[PDB]
Amino acid sequence: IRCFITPDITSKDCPNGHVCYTKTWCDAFCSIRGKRVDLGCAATCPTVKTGVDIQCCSTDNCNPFPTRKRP
Amino acid sequence: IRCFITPDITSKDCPNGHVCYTKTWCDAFCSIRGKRVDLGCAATCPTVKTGVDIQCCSTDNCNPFPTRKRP
Repeated sequence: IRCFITPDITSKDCPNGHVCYTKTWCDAFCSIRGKRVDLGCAATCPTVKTGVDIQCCSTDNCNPFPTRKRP
Repeated sequence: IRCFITPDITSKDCPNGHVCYTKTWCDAFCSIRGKRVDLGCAATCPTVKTGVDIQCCSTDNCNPFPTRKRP
């Protein structure tokens, strides 16, 4: 599967993963900027720590930057 | 944790779950309406079938209707 991977901006091939993921969380700047976001690919929908939020898909290239940083 | 649960519109208490989840997928009407969405609470971030997309959080009430139906 091909997912967008942070920090790169072009879609990467990931032969061993099955989902595309977006992870968003807030810093002191949440309101003025938006959520911080980390884009990747995984074998499985990854585990969240309290306060971080995750989005998982399994369509090629389905993890582009969210806008607000979740939506 | 308290999550929004479909079809109800008021936040429900879920003593045994740890995440709030949003699941979205498309039907023939995707473009004119938006994604179909199912809201719930879980012990863990649930497993996706190809083409369905999932969002998981662990803050009280963090799973309200998405708008577009993912964003």
